Amino acid sequence: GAPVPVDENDEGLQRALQFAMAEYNRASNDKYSSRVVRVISAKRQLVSGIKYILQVEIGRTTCPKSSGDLQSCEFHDEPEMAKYTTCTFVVYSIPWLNQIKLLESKCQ
Repeated sequence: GAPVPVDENDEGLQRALQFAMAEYNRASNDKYSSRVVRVISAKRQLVSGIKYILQVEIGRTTCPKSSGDLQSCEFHDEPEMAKYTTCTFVVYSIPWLNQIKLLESKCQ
């Protein structure tokens, strides 16, 4: 086979995406959080484990990765702000070791 769409409402995708982002959020040396503002395409393929290819518009928030107010903060600042970034993440899920691995991310 060959990679075929996963509907947003899928729970593997929802785990994969949330994994891409938290790892994106550490890897960046800014002080605020980033969010997904849209998934542009979400695909999967089964090569032994399940390998997702996500394309995501990410935006910046005014919500510091410090503050306890964080997740409440994030739902809130909602439609306003900084800069839109678009990324492609490929996540790979190896369900007999129980593990989820981030194989590439490409941002613009």
